[PDB]
Amino acid sequence: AHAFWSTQPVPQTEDETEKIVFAGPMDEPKTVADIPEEPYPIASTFEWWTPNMEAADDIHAIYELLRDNYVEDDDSMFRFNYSEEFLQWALCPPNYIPDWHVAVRRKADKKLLAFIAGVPVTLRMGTPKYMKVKAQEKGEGEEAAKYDEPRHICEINFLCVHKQLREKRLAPILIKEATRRVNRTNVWQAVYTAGVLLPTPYASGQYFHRSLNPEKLVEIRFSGIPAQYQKFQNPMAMLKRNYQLPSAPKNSGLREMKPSDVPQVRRILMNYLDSFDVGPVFSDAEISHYLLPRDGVVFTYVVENDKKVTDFFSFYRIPSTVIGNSNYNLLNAAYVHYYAATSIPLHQLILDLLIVAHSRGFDVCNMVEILDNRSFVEQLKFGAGDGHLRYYFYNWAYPKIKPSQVALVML
Ligand SMILES: CCCCCCCCCCCCCC(=O)SCCNC(=O)CCNC(=O)[C@H](O)C(C)(C)COP(=O)(O)OP(=O)(O)OC[C@H]1O[C@@H](n2cnc3c(N)ncnc32)[C@H](O)[C@@H]1OP(=O)(O)O
Ligand SMILES: CN(C)CCCN(C)c1nc(N(C)CCC#N)c2cc(Br)ccc2n1
Ligand SMILES: [Mg+2]
Repeated sequence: AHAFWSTQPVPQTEDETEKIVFAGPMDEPKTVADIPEEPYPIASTFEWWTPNMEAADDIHAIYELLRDNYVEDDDSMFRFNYSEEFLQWALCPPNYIPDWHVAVRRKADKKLLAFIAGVPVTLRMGTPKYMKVKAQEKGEGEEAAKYDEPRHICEINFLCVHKQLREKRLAPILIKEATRRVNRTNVWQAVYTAGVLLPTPYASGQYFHRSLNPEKLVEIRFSGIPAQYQKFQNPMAMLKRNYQLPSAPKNSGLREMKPSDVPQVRRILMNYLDSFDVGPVFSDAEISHYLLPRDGVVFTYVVENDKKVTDFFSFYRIPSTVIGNSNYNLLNAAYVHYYAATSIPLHQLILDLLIVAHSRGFDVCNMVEILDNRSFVEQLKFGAGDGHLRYYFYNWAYPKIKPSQVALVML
């Protein structure tokens, strides 16, 4: 059924995944010397292009390709509209490898036709705790801990083929070439997410949304007035009331993160994340890049009390093109990013996120049920969306885990 994925070092069935007990690579070890130096063959009318992320023009070209040809909902109502500033932020973290950004251009006119992006990530991806002590019960502890140390791997995002070139087996070629460029740097694993089911996810989480400006959401049919709201008249008055938030944060001590916060944010994030089976490890430089506030892009607040950062939350902005619609062109969504609470209940920290998101003009807050995201769903009036984010490894055998054991937020 899978002409491409069947040729690949990923688990091939849900069973394979359910059986696995130890984290480890699938393929036998190779060396950089084993990997072809020459790019993978491509039709003579196309050429491989490595965009420059330091070039506004290259970013612009990538932006346009994604604006018109990237992820849409199942009903072709909405298409994500990642901004140019967002892409520069996502695509160029500290110590990024320019080579891992892989594009196909039409030779004739240099039109961008397809793209895929790899970024470095340090990831804890050793045997999960629930399989690890079961390994102890069976006297298999060292095997279970072989790959406990954080690995410097590749995170894949932004795979996109132009609508005109779809279903011509171009995506497999992109994946092959990306794999090559990554292998050539002595990296053998990748982590990636998708909304579609491919072979074979190690975890899957539902999406959740929290209406911030329900009038607009209903105008654009992101939301339908639930059947039940029509037992009164003015069900848009009641809906508004339902989703109403304060104008100002409730937690004193709440302010924007600043550069001097970096070491303390790092400490408390790392302590929180380390309790999860799969999760990133960040340098100070990475904490700076991913969490310092950045206009239109990422928004980060700390609770400091007595010159001490005790809690933080972050969200990032991804608008979507509303595909028709006379009244509206854009849906303004806040996504829950990294956070940590140590002095207050998480539901109280995240309410403040919602309050801030709302004040600054976001229409909705979204998230996946990873981290401790489930704890605040009901109180904060999140509802489960359609579809799921599926988490995958390339070349890494890994047991099925619950989404609540995953600490890697994907952009
Ligand atoms: C060590 C380093 C390793 C580095 C690489 C790690 C792996 C990277 C993995 C990529 C992670 C990306 C993570 C994200 O960015 S997820 C976001 C993906 N982007 C979109 O959904 C945007 C709109 N869609 C498109 O642009 C295209 O429809 C795409 C490009 C998705 C497929 O193009 P197209 O529709 O023109 O089809 P084709 O004829 O070229 O090819 C058909 C083959 O493609 C397989 N397919 C379909 N969708 C996906 C998908 N989302 N991930 C992986 N594979 C996918 C499919 O099963 C089939 O293979 P097989 O079933 O025949 O075997
Ligand atoms: C962590 N994260 C979901 C980032 C993804 C942002 N995007 C593009 C996104 N994607 C979504 N999907 C792919 C759902 C399709 C399935 N299965 C998505 C789905 C919903 Br529902 C709400 C927000 C979303 N936002
Ligand atoms: Mg294709």
